[PDB]
Amino acid sequence: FVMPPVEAPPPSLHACHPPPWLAPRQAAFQEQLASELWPRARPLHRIV
Amino acid sequence: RIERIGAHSHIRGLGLDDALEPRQASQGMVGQLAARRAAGVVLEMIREGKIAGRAVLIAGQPGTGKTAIAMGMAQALGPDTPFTAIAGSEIFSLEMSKTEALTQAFRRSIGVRIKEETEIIEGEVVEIQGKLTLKTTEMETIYDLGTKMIESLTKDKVQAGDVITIDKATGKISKLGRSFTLQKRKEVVHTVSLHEIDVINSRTQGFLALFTGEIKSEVREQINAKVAEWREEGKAEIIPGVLFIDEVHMLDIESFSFLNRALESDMAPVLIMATNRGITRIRGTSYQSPHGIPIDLLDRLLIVSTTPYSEKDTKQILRIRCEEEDVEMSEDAYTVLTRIGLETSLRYAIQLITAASLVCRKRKGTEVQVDDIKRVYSLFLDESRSTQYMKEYQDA
Amino acid sequence: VTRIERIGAHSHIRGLGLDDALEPRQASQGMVGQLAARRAAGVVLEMIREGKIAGRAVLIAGQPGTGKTAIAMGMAQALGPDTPFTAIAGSEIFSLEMSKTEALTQAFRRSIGVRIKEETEIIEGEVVEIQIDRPKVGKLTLKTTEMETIYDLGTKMIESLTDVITIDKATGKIQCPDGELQKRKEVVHTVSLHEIDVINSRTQGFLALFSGDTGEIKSEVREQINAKVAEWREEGKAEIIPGVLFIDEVHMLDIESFSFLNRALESDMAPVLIMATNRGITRIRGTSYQSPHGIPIDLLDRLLIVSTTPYSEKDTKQILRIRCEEEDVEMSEDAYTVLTRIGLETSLRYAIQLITAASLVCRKRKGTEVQVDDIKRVYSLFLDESRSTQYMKEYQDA
Amino acid sequence: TRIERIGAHSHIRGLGLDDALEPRQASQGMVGQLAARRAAGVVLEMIREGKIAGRAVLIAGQPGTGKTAIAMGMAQALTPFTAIAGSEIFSLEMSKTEALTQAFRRSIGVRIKEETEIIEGEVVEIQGKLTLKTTEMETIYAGDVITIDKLQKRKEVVHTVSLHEIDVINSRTQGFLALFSGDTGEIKSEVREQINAKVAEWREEGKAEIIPGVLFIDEVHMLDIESFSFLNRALESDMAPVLIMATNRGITRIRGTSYQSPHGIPIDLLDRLLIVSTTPYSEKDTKQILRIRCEEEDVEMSEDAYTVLTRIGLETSLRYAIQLITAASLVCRKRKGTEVQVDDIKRVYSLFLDESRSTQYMKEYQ
Amino acid sequence: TQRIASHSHVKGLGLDESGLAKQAASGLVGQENAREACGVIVELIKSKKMAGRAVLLAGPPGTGKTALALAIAQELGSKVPFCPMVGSEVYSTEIKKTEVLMENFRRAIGLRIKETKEVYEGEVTVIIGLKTAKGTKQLKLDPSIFEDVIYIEAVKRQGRCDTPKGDVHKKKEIIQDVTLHDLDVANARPQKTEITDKLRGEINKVVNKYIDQGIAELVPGVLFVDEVHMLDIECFTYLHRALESSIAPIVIFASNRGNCVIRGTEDITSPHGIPLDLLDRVMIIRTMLYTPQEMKQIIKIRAQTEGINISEEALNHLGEIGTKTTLRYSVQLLTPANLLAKINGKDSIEKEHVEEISELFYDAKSSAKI
Amino acid sequence: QRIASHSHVKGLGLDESGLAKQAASGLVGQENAREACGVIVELIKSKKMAGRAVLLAGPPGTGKTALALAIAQELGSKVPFCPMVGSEVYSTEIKKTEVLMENFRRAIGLRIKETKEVYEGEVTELTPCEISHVIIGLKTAKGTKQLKLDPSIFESLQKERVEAGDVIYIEANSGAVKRQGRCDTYATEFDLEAEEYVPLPKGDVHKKKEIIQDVTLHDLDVANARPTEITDKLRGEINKVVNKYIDQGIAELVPGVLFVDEVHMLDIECFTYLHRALESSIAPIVIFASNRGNCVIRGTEDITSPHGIPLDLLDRVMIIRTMLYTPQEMKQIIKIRAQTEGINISEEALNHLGEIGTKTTLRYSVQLLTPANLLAKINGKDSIEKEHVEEISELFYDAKSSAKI
Amino acid sequence: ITPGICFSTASLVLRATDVHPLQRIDMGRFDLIGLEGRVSRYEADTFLPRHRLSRRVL
Repeated sequence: FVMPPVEAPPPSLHACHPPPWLAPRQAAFQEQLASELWPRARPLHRIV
Repeated sequence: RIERIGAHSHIRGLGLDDALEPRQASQGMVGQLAARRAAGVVLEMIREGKIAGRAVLIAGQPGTGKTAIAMGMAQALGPDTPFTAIAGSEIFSLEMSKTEALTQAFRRSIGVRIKEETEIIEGEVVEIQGKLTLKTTEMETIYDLGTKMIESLTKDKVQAGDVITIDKATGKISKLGRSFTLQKRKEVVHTVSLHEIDVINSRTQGFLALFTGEIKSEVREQINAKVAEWREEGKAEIIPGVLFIDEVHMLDIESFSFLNRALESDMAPVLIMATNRGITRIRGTSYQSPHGIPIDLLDRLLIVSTTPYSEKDTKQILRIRCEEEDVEMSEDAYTVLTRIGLETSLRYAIQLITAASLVCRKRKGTEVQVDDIKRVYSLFLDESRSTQYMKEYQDA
Repeated sequence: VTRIERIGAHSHIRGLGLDDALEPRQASQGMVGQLAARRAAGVVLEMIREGKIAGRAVLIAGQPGTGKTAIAMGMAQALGPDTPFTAIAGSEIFSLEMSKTEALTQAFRRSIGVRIKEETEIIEGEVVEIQIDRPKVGKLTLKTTEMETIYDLGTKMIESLTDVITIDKATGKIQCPDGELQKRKEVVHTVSLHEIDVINSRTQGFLALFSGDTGEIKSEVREQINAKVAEWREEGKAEIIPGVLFIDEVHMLDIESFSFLNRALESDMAPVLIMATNRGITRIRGTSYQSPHGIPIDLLDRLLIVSTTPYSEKDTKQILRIRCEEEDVEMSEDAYTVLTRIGLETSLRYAIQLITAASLVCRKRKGTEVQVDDIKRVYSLFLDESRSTQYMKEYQDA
Repeated sequence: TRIERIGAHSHIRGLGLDDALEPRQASQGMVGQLAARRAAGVVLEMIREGKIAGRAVLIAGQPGTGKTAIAMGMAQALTPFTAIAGSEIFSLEMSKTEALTQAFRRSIGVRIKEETEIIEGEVVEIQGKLTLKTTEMETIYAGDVITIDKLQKRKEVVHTVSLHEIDVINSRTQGFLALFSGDTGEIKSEVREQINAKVAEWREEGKAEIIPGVLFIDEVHMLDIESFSFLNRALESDMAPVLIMATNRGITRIRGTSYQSPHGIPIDLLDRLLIVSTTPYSEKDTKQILRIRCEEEDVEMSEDAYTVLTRIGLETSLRYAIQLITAASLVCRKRKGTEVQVDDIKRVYSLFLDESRSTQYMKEYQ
Repeated sequence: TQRIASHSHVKGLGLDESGLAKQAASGLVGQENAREACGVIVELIKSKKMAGRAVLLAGPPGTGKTALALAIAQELGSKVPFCPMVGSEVYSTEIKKTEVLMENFRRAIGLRIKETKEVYEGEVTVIIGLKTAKGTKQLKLDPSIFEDVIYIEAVKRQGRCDTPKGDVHKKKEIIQDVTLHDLDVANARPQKTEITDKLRGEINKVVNKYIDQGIAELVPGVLFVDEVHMLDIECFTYLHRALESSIAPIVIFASNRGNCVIRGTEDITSPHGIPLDLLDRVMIIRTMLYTPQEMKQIIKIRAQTEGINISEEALNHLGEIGTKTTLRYSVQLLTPANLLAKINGKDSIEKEHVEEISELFYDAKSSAKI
Repeated sequence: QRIASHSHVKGLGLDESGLAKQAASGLVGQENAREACGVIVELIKSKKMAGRAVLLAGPPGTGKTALALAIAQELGSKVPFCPMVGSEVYSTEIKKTEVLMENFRRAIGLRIKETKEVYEGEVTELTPCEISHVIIGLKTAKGTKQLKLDPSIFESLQKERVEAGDVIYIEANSGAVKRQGRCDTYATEFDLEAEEYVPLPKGDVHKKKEIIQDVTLHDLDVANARPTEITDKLRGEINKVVNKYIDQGIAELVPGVLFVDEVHMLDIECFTYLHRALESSIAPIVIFASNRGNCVIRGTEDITSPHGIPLDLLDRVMIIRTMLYTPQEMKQIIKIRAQTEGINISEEALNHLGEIGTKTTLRYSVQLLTPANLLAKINGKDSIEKEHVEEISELFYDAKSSAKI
Repeated sequence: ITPGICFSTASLVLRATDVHPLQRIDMGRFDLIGLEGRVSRYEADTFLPRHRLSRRVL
């Protein structure tokens, strides 16, 4: 019964960061979004 | 239940009285007055629940029973109390460090008893397609189900008439339901081990709590803080446990320096150190030291020496081995067996008894012949005979 | 009140004192003393700031405690902005995950910098709750204190909208001075040769800010990247700037890093690196052969050794006066004489450790002047290396 | 200009013996070494028959007898051959036991006879009913290619597959681990028991057969004692390919320990090696193999130059005299002549030197 | 009451207001020079102006330098962070050797952060209407969150059962203390080796942006480093650059043995296991030698502290057996003598009880004689 | 031009007769070693001998790295030249045998000039009207065309944003690289479309481009292993497909040349793989360099061997002697740096700098040549005088004066 | 606490190097397949549309 065991998390959490672009970028900038949209059904139903 | 009795499973507990006096014919342990006296002192100190974290070493000649006294303390320690026996060679790992394994050994032997309350209703179930009717000894009551109870009954192949337990968290229990083909408080005090530090660090709990450096930085601190908070709000206490360290002289001085400062904490359980030889150099340095241990760790611990065995104590141990392994001996074989066991080790005499019983049951006889055990002893050799009879210069 | 950059040991200086005729002074920019080391530092700094040659090693050495690290700290403070300075040690390349050769060429990658001049357009303005929805451009009106603008929105900009919102030429980003929004900007940006990691593997930020990568892909990072940075060279585009690498504790480094430094300086993209050495005759690691300087002849022929002289009585009191000028609590003249005698008989860092405790005893006194008895009690309570040697005659442990 | 054109001592095709297994004096192979080539032919006939297992043959002699040429001749006259060095099994991700095991198990080959039924071709329907864009047949029961496994053909395929089925059973897919070495120490019961049972069932059903291999391990003068303890069981196992050890040094201290033993081996591997010693080349044998090696790159020599070349190759190493004709052919090409002279080979000997020339001139020690 | 605490007899340092070190004060009776030396060190920590200084401790094994560091840590309290570390903890297999001493200076320094946040206490209805005891308000909800109170920072369900008063939007000021290595681990691990350009470059700039104006508050820490005489010379090389930095907090070193051989060179000897370049950069503190009167006093104070009242003859026996062989043996003779008195029924401990316990248990010198 | 440490190397100066000039491309000295390296560069350019090894035997401080660079510059850019430091072998995650074998595969390379037509995309020809048949036009600055493409390319088209104003680069193997926002998209003078604003792509439809390209086999192994190589299945497949490519008449193999420094500082297992793998018939030529003389081989602790090379490795290797010089040409070599530097020097300062060069070593004078010109630029002198060099000889010390103090 | 670090800026020279028109490949080597004997059938299926398209044009 995992109720008491998992206590409070560490109080600091960051996120990811996309680095800025001030030039020509429409290629990988639109296939990286597609390759992030490929795993939206695959981590579904993980029972956790 | 079929488990063979080993060399240390021949005793059941330790000889203890009201005044804590060591006996001779008590529970299979014979002799060794002062070491068992100190073992009874530290065993009462453990079982009292007062302090923990004193380093006790057991020294003496090879073959005086430095290992069997630890098993006698562990059997007489009592149920629901952890006991862990680790050598020096187990923590020599290439995947993890030595200090992390020693902290695992320290935090493994601290048990936490947590109390919980539930409700369990036992009775005959009559299902109506739906609702249920519990026919019990007290009352016969019809209950109306909600939403999740019907779902929990339909996910499982539930047969009517069996015992169905309704808890507060709605957890079904199917125990002895296929053998033929209000109840207010059940206080359950469950014992857990403190191996949940990586459960704080990592996320998985199935593969993690069974078989991994786990964020030392501030992982143990939050666990110790919540343990201190539980210790107050009397929801969770804490019992210690015994950690036996076997043959500590084969360990590096870095783990010694780590144990010199890891023992001063409040989370340090009782540990029983084993040391066999005397003047032995430290693996890692170039200077010699007594007991394979430097002055820093020697100042921390205490030493108890083992008295060597006598003749009548050896005869009584051989009588216990006679009465234990179901081996009927002759009266003229005790003197010959004592004469063999005096010049050799005791475990070689145990192996001699076992092989003589094998040959006697091959003969299918009841009494052990003196010529039979003489032939069995002449079949094998000794360690001094392995030194002596290899004088042919077989190799280089 | 409390900041990160506090007053440390080598943080009291604020640059390096140099002139046009390369004439050192007695007290310039915090650094006091070492005239030949000052001239050598000025020559190597002018040679680096010229930027003609590449792949030269200049070693400095001497007695431990003569302020040799502070010379490089003053060079790094007076180096100037937009210039990469990489200060590594002899123990940083030792790792059980990556190799020491990969770590040393990673430090070489950190050394050389690239200055890139670009021109962008940054739009600034306050947003006033606009864009009536889907039936999906809507409108956008920005307000200033001079003139407002009224117009419509775009198509793909609706995701960022789901307070000054500064949007660049790209997809997007997160009192105010006025002006036209089509502000055009030049961004002289400095790159520490991060062009390798952005295409070497995916998710370049998690490999660029913190490590975790393996050895970089051979035959892809040393010839192709060099050919392409030559393609960006001499065409009106960006030009590389060789940075300053500073290496510590060379005399206890392995012979394999010595053999790699024997041939790394002969390459084209090789920055001018300087190194420090404290000990004298020390046996090299890896072998059991003794050698002077801790460095074999094959690397000493590829560098120049600049020796440093110890301090005198006149320079030590000037260092004490400029550290009292850096600090707050002053002293008595007899206490300055006693502290000068201590700094002459013992090391200078021992006097630095005594003067802070004397200032704290003066703060206990709640005064503005350290007396003689205060620093006498501090010297009596605090021991020294040469003082505690005679107290080790008890033979406590071995 | 294709990939292998000439290298070290490998120019002869096959190995050269007779019906009575006696080498000639002018034939394919090398000149001389009657007992060595005879024992090589005997053990190669033992490999061709394949009666027993655990045949370890050690070859020894002076440095310069050409053990590599004998190994290449036995390889070309041979079935999966494998020639490994003494440092290929020494890895970091794998241990010194798993890598030598994978080197042992790779030489074993399996011939598989598989008969399948295939109905392939182009579509002419959709939506279920099957016909073709045929040449031949019809009767249902656009443009894409569909193959169905049970026109109709019973195809018989012969596969020559190594024991890397152990690679594909433990793996999830067959694409990743089939191109590099692989994982760490796996389940050894899965390697032994299931593989032996399924190959025994394939032998009982008559589907596949097995053939052994040859492993040539050169330069065994340096080897840790872990491999010497592993070869106690490796030679006494149930199945093992044949091993040809090549040791050059006579007396060498084993790394990690301190012992004095011949060939760097303990007593356990001492009586397990069929030891063949060699004989250094004579005058006529060296002159004849130089006459053979003159036909490599189509280089002709004068009459008075063979004696000078053999006189240099007798005192110095033989491979130096092999390299002398290559270093002199370019000077003869720049001379624009179809025949070398004495001054050419003397100039080449003055330019390039050997260990015996550089022994005296290194007395500076600066 | 948690009886397990080893070195326990400490309330603080016992230093008076006039600078004099009182002997019979705060349990730790003795070591006047160490307390007068650490009275300047605690002011150096409290002033938070100068940092990056090393204090080396020296003396015989068993002078109570761990109790002195614990007294400093209890004088500083829970506000100033205290990070203990031994010399064997920096060694690992998958973690490199130059990673623990790098992260100690980040786990030592702390930062106080005060953030104002909101809580939506809506009950039941992507458009989710949050019903309260005041009214209902609709909010545009993200497509990420699909499956009582929620977590609105940048989704706790239920909370009640009737088939939770308060306003729709709220605010609260959370005041926490975060170490810089926790910031580094959170940077490395989103919702281990730290790369230098992030750990030194960007994190210091964003912490300056938080201090930059009012918000946070920077608090330095105290790094206690024991077992320095058996530390590798590469860790000494990194420590030489660690002391030559302005962002490093105060580090107190502890040495045990008198002279050693430095691990890494294995040929040269050195006093206290430290080379001259590092021993020049430390502040030498020397402990004193124990007297039997102060020995009997500290044994009496420890016994009166823990649980035990001892008569004069057994105190004399403890003082003699501590003068002969080992002080810690006289420490360890307290609890089995109390257990023997509880078995025999005596409320106190006489000379015969400690005599029988000293007859049972052995010493270190007595084991060396055997 | 950012001149490096040594930039004297532009050739080796070999004539047709086979003689060695006294002064050619700043490489004065060693005419015997000049002929000995002319023989091996003729062996490289002849493309018939593979599996050889060259050792350059000499004292430390002669300049054999410049001789190897002269070999590489006489070969040029056709023959791949990849030098290897001896400290590039001791890796942590990859074994040393695999590192040496991957260097041997970096040596061998090919060249198979080919072709490739470009398509470049029109603006808007999203016509999925059949899916097997897609009509896509093209509107370039030269004009407009049309093409029919099989369904795929279109399956790559719907994956990326195909809107009004995009670029569609189509390769020969259905490799599509696409952009967004081109030509003109300024309809109502509205806000950002957040795209790339590019001018008109000037150029026609149908070009026929030909590129000569050198491809190394290690890049091929990296590109084929991923979506430690097996020496029974992978490299044999590479050998078979390269054999098929050169029998069909596509690629052309070139020999491999390597140059290894600090050979004696390697492990003995690297040695027993080295002189076993150079015995192969496909082994490239590797010029080895031994730095110091008689020492102990790493891993032996008792075996004494010259040049730190064992007896099995020292055999079957050509040896070229490189001895010391005469001092009367040292002032010539400094002059070779002077024309490299661009600032002319005087006559007496050359004499003093040659005296400092013949005092201890030439490299000390070569390194002190730069601060002499630096102080000449600071003080304002157009040439280097004797005072600056006699001051910099006393200001900067060598290793001998540092060991003296 | 979930603090926010500002994004590290970059330049336009970084990514736009590893790329260009075309001409950097050879063939599809890592594509497992059988077709043991059907090789001549794919040969015939390549030779026939040459004649088919030549009859369609002419």
